[PDB]
Amino acid sequence: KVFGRCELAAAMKRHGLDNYRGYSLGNWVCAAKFESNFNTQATNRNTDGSTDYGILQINSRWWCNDGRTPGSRNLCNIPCSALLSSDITASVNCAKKMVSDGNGMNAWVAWRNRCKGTDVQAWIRGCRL
Repeated sequence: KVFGRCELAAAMKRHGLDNYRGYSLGNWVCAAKFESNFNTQATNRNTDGSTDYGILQINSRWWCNDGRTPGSRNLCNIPCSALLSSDITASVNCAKKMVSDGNGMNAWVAWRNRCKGTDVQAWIRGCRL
């Protein structure tokens, strides 16, 4: 499912992401935009053989099991396919663990390079929240 900007913002808020670990909602919407372009079915293979899944592009080496990443840790205890659902609950619950990992949102390369330090408020601008 390809979310619309404001539809995603509202779903993430309902799921408790607004200000989770101090990151405003605009940060999470910006991250999703640049990570998957609001597409829940997005996947990308990395050179180390791992794969990034879903709306927030969560990696198989540490967070989910895809049955094809040797040494994977599966910290969120879910099959990576669950991260591609139209229902973003699993993606959100796993993201809460990642962001709490000590590195904050820097864990997401597109957030660090394209969202960090920018006017993230624009991402929820105009939405009925």
